[PDB]
Amino acid sequence: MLAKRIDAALILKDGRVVKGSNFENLRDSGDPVELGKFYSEIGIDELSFWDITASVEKRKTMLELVEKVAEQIDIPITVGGGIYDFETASELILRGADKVEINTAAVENPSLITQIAQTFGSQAVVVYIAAKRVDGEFMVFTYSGTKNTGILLRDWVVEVEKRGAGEIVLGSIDRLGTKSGYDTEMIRFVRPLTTLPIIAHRGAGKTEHFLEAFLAGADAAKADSVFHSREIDVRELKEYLKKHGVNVRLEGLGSL
Amino acid sequence: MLAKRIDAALILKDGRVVKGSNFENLRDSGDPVELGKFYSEIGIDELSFWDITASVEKRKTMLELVEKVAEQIDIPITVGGGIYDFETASELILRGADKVEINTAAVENPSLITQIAQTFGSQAVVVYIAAKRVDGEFMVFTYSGTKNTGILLRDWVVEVEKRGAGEIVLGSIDRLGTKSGYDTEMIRFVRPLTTLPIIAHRGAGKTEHFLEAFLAGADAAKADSVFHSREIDVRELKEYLKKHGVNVRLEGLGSLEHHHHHH
Repeated sequence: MLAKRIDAALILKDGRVVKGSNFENLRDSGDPVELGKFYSEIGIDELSFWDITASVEKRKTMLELVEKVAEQIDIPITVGGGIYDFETASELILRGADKVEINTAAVENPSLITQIAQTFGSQAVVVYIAAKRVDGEFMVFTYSGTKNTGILLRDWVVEVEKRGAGEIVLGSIDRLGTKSGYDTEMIRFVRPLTTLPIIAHRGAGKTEHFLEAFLAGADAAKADSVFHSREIDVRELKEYLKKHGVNVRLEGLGSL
Repeated sequence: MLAKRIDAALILKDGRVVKGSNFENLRDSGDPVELGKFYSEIGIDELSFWDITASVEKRKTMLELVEKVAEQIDIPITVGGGIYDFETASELILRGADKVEINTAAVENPSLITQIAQTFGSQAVVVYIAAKRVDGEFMVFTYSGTKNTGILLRDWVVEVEKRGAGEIVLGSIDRLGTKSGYDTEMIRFVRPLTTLPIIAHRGAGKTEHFLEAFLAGADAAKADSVFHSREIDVRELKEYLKKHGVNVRLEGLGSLEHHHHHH
């Protein structure tokens, strides 16, 4: 695990990949597990399954989903999107999730971090932090990036490591749906504040953005639509990065 | 509307909490600084430090105490006692107090509310109203609730908001000493009479008493002996209230706890 990480996130509803995928080589462009296996074959280091299901069958779905996933995929799996207490987080990990991601419930009850960590280790705990520039300060947002909590990002980050979280995903609301690049200002702002691994998210549109994120000190880089749309090939992305001195794991590939 | 808040009040003499506390985890369970600090770390939302020292040989000493309290406590601080004029209140606010709590002075000079206010903004002004039933009438008492001032609560409540107070603590003398609940009849009588934060005091004896108070329209609930004695645990109180639909703050829970195992 000595390298920078390249993660692929998948947005799900009722067990389905939202807006699908541009991969016509597969059997099904909306099947989470098939897309997952595929990315794992070609170079993705970790996968994020982010459920926005809301139907009274949410729990059951994500649970059944993690059953098939751990069967067929061998790279670490993370799952998030409305996990609100230890019990829900526990049923997922026991089921096969290597890591559970929390955000809004963590912000409102930070003991939830410690609870999971106490049992499963910090390694099992991912905290997604969605932030936005507001009145000249970086501020924390909950409930799908809808609610301004009033909490400052530099304060939340320190509290997050103190409570025993294992890594932080830094999602810039200021980059939602943009293809101009990762929020490197934010990333460099957050780097001195914590010793945890920092996973960059939102803004990526071309291979150079990734090198930029890593220069700013990100330890990992998540993206979604730009992978599923085929705007950026993952192997090509890793080869580009390797060519320019970034430590990325190839030679676990050699699939050539 | 805001979250409902849980306040802890500490009574002090000569820099010590009168009757101490039952948290044996503390180095000195009678240290108001160590005790206030611990409370901020386990769930309490705001603190109150009430002095009943007599000799003002400790006025300068009380000032040195909110200094060290403000310095190390990261939640809102109310101070109260034998406070009788604008300079006694201002020095405390400037020493580090977030709010100052007045009673008998207020009634005897209502513009004292206004004086404190025109400088430090309304929010720094808490008016404690001690009321009880006289001939089937809510009446205001001063001098430690020992003097019937002749003033109706309903008239006093309203004037306190005109003068410019920041919030109101409603303390039922008809419940003093008892642990059979807040005076929820009294809270419901005052609710439509003002727009300020209403804080309930006197009577709390068990967790369901706090639910009751909030259903009455109180915005906060203050207590003392029942937390200090640990007859009610603050974490368990917050959790019960959340369980039954109350919007309370959970962010202070578990602050002192970690993900390791010390045997």
